[PDB]
Amino acid sequence: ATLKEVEMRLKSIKNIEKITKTMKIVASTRLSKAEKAKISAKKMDEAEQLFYKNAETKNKELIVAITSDKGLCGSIHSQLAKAVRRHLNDQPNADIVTIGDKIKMQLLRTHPNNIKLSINGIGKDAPTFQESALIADKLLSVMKAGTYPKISIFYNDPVSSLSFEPSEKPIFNAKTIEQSPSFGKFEIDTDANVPRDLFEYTLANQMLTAMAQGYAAEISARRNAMDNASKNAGDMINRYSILYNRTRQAVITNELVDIITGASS
Amino acid sequence: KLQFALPHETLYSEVTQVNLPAKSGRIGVLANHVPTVEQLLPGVVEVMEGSNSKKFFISGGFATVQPDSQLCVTAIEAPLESFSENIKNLLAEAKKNVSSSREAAEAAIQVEVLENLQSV
Amino acid sequence: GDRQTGKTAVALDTILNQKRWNNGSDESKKLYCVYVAVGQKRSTVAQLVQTLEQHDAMKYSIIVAATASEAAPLQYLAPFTAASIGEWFRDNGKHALIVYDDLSKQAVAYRQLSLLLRRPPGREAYPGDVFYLHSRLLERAAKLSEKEGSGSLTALPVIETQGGDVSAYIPTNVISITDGQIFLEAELFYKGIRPAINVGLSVSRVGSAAQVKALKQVAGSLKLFLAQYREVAAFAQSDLDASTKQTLVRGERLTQLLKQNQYSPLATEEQVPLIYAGVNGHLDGIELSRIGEFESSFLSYLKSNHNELLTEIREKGELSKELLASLKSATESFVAT
Amino acid sequence: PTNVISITDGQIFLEAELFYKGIRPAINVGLSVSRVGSAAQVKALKQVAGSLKLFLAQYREVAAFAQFGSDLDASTKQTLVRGER
Amino acid sequence: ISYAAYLNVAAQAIRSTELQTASVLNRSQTDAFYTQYKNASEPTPITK
Amino acid sequence: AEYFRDEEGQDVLLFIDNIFRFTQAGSEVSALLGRIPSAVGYQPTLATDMGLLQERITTTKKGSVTSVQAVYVPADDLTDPAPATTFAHLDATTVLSRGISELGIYPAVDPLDSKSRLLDAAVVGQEHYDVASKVQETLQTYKSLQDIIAILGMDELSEQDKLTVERARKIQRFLSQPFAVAEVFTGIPGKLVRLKDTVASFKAVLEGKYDNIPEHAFYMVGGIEDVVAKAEKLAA
Repeated sequence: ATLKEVEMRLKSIKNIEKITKTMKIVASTRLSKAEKAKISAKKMDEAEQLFYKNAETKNKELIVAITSDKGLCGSIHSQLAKAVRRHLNDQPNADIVTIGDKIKMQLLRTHPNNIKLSINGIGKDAPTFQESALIADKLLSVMKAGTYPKISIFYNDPVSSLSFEPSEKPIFNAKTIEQSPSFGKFEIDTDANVPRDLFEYTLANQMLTAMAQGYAAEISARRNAMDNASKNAGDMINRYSILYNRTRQAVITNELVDIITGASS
Repeated sequence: KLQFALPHETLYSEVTQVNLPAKSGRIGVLANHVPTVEQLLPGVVEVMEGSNSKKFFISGGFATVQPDSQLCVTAIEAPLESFSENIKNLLAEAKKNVSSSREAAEAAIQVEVLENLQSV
Repeated sequence: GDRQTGKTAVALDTILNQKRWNNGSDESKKLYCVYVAVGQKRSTVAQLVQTLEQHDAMKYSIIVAATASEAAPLQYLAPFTAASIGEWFRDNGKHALIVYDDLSKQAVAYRQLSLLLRRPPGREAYPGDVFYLHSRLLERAAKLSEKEGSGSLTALPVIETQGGDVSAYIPTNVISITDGQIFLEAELFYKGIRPAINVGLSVSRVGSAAQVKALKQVAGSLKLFLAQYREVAAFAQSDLDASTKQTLVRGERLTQLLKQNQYSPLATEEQVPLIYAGVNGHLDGIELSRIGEFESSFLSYLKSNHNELLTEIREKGELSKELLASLKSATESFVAT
Repeated sequence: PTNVISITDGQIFLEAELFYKGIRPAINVGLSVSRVGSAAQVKALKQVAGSLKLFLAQYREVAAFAQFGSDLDASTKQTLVRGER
Repeated sequence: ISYAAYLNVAAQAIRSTELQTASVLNRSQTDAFYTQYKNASEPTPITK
Repeated sequence: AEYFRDEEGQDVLLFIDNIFRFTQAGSEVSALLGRIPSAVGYQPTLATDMGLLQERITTTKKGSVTSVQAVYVPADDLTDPAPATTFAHLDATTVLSRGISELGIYPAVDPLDSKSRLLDAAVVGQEHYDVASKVQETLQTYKSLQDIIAILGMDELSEQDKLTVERARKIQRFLSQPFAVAEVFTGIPGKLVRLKDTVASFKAVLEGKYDNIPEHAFYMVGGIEDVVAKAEKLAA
């Protein structure tokens, strides 16, 4: 009918409103853990950055990007894709590590002469040292990344708990350390091959942080999207409700006419 | 001062004296120290903030006096429960299994960890 | 409220509590109840009668009966007939309570009548003068002036909402006519919260004017708390603000407190201490499962410790700072056990 | 239609949307009933189509989730994959 | 081998006690996989 | 039935089928009588006609008669005045639902859509009542959680919630009683389970004593003895 077809579509809209509401609340819960990890991680990262900066942080190229297996992370997947897309015009033949399925789909579209490594099982898990270490271990051998001048990693810097800004930063090669000369304002002889150790160490130390920053933005986006959805569904609820009410009146009238006619005869 | 950090936590990130197990042997840092990079090895670490000293089991990291005399120590996870015999039993079995079974790095770790554990 | 949610059960509870007041000497406190069983099958009313007899309520109760079989003229004139019985009491200056249950079945009888006289059936095929019919009845419920010997015929009409639609023509009309509504919520009933009252969709316009002062003091707070609890209902979907989480705990304990097992009224002198405890957040700490154990125990604990206080509270009907002080202390003592 | 539904010993609802979806004939199999059911069904065909209903019923639930278009439970994707076929 | 893989393996080996924090147990147990790709074309994915 | 109840004095078990057909019939001859049919074409005398039938069926001092009356609810709309009017007059309602039928459960009743007047706590016995409150919650938990399990995913829910779901799935298929008269509609024989036996067996399930027994080992089998036997049967 009108009455029933309105109502079933309206019911669909109601159920969707509810699911997106529910998801949004659960998202706030998840967001807290993500952010908490990110604080401690970021504190650690800054200390590493002190070395690279004070050393002079003077460094194809590599691109690493991160967006979870999980979707309904708002437009993280495609906003990060957009800031990537710009730099796939700056290097259409960049060697891509895609951390999680959602970014993988978008980047795969942007240039499929790039994709060499991708990492599954990312999204579900919150950032963890084990993962960072394993990704790092495969990365050096497989991608020869340090060989390519400049490494850059893309992540989403979690600007506010209502926003996400896609961001990139440069991971530093063994080269960065090598020809930066205020590396000499740190002292080691040859008793440690500090480039060969530290590069490997900072591959993870930066990456884990990047993932933490990303994860907080990801969950923040999920919350944002799911909130706005509840609103959009609400608007549609109201529109079909008014129609329902009018339709109800019409049914009453049509029945009433039948009765009137009957009484008349 | 000392900044001793973890990804998920922070341990000290005005620590007076730190005794550190380094790829430079063992290094001790007090206040202004010579401006160094030494890789922090898998370690049993003593950190003293004042004279009070606390002893840590750490799954290694990096140690760095900055040229602004800030000892950035970064490590990635681990106590004294960890020392407690149960680890030794498990590790003895696991070390043996690894002996029979990249394998070089693994086996080196089983032994290294056995040493690292003994250090606690 | 919704059909067969024991609408009659909610009503019957009021009647039972009127036994306590009935025993009481003042004849305003003697509300001589009239239950008007409309369209209700004789077996059902027999059970009603039997239950009333079990609770020895048949001696202030009057049951005007127009059963399912009873003819549509009888049904039509049944509330009017009932009202006249009430007039003797009202005229005698006494107070009484007439419960018309359910005017929805009265409506159907009028529909049958109108159609049989071939008068056109009004909106929703329920006769056009149904508004007029119901209104004629419903303004006989009135508290007369003191020159008319301060008396009354309190009324509590019961309307059956077929799908819960208060939008339905007979509900909308009746809502307009009356001065307050209590709208029981089917979900709450299903979730075993009996009373199943939908707090938002219940209003009384007279309201707190006709509220015991003691109970007013200790349950102004309750209204506000529940308001927050409603908003924080959806917060039950978790990491929550500490304030929100506290509200959720306080609110849940309150919801359980306002459960009252069907067919067991409570005394006002025992309503007021319990709500005070909740207001002071004493009950918040007590585990949800142990709320029930707490309640009965607390009442006995109060009864043993200070039925001097309870009787004083009952008879004063007000809660003085000294009584509320003692109550906070008493609650603390009980809370310890 | 109400009157006839009562009278009849089956209802064979068709669905227009599904006609467009390309089931042609499109039988609205959820509302398609044989009130007294089966006793005039080929014995072989009784055996084979035994869980056709169960799969489809699961498919209906699964389809609702699938049209929320989120990442799916693996069990649901067994259903989904079979269901499509 | 990666220095941090060496450190990682050490963290895992130290758990051979396990009487410690939950965040560690999660930080050392991952069921995650990884998908090799080439130029689009997919060399087979394998558990991380 | 009255002759049996009264004159033969015996108790009876009346059965009527389908009383919506009685409604339709009455609607038609109302119209024909010129008594203009009321709402949704249903006679204005529907209520009083129902009343005469229904009041006639009762427990007198002459006898006792238990009517089981089938009703067809047009297009499953019970807000329609004719089913709704009947809904009031009947003592012990049950609603048979298609979904549950499709799940294969025989009977097809949606038990969260079934309400019998006898359900009062002491009346059905405190243990029975308490068990029944728990069953209702357990099944209700599965239904409420069904949306969460569906979109958010099964496993994201609490372990406690998941155990309640697992019990509910076992209970759900412990509702499945293969029927003797569905030795032609399923081939599988009936189960006649005593009241006490049912209370006990359902109580056990709730206690989680048979959460080591598969969901499908409750499916289309009787009581606890049968449930165990089919657990063994599947195991074998």
